[PDB]
Order: sequence, then C-alpha cells, then structure tokens
Amino acid sequence: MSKRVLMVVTNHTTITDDHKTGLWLEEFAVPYLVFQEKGYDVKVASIQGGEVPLDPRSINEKDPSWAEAEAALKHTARLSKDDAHGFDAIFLPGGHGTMFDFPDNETLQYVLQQFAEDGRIIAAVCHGPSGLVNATYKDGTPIVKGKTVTSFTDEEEREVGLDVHMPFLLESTLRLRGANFVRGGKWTDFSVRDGNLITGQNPQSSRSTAEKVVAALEERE
Repeated sequence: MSKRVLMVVTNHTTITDDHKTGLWLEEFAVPYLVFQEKGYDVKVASIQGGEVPLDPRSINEKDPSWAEAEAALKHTARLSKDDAHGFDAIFLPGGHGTMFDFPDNETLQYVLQQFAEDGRIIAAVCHGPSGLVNATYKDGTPIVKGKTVTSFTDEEEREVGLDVHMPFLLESTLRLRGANFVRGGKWTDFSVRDGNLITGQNPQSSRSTAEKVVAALEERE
C-alpha cells in the first residue's frame, strides 16, 4: 500500500507593519503535485491548522496545475505529536513565515526527532530547514550535525533585505549547529541528498527536492 508523506507549512505572517509573509506557495504546490502524481497518500498539515497564509510575493504566477494544492491549503490539519508516526517522509516547504513559527515549535521538534530516530526521510526547501535548527535525536545530537545540507543562503537573505528582521540567519545557524553547508548560485535549482536528509535552496529547487524524496521512497518499496 502506498507511501505516505506528511507536509507541514507555516501559518506566520508578521514581521513588521510594512512586511508580511507566509508560505511560499510553489514550495508546497509543486511537491504536493509530484507526490499526488506518484500516488502517495499526502497529509497536509500546518502549525495551526486551517487556512494557510501565502507570502504575497509568491501568489502572482500560479500554475493551472496547482488548483488542488491551493485548495488543500485552505483547510489544513493542525500538526500533532500523533503525526510523528505513520509516514514514510516529512516535507517542509518554506516562506519567511517559517523562520518565526518552525524553529521553536515543540510539536515540530518532536515530530522531526521521531522521523530522524526512525530512519525516515526528512526534506525541506528554502526557509523550511528552519524546522531543523533546534531539532535533535533523543540523545540531544542535532539532526543536521555532520550532514550535507542547503537552505536559503545568507547572500539570498541579504539581497532580499530581510536579514535584519530575521531572528537568526538560517545558513549561518545550520552551520553553527554542525551542518556541512553547500549551495549553488543564488536563485538557481540546487538540492542535496545526504542519506535520509534532503534539502533544497530556494523556490527554484522545489521540484528537484521533491524528486529526491520520490527516489528515496522508491528505494524502500
């Protein structure tokens, strides 16, 4: 019976009065469609449940293929510790919202710990790796320690101008937590697999990140 994928997205919108965010739509929609095409059972969750806010910079070029993804985001499940089991993979799309509601969320930390402990696939794109910054194995070892990873880069963050409003810088912090960070050109498709941990750099990496998940799941048929 089919592999099962848990997708978890942000519900955060606030940075300053002049700067709002949310989920970066493509980072959910393109993976969701890939997983649905493969026949996987996908559970769509968010930190809060309900209707997920989209980063306004991410809603202007919606693909006609994204209709079902978009609709799924209007009525998400609220992430639970129960979601720590029953799934072959977890996938964390980005958007700057994640920097504010993923890193310190105890439910998500608990879920990622169990996925890691259990040898399942953990994938994240762009700011999605924020969910990993304070996630650990049971023994306290950071999940990213000694692992090859990518994320939205500090250079990309400085270019967009929002580095000064981030609680921490994601690439910097992942390296500080013990990750071996790697990247490609700003705004190019770059993703990496290190065993069970798969990461992508930016919106342009959404598809390749998802395809790495598919390949890892295909191995475990």
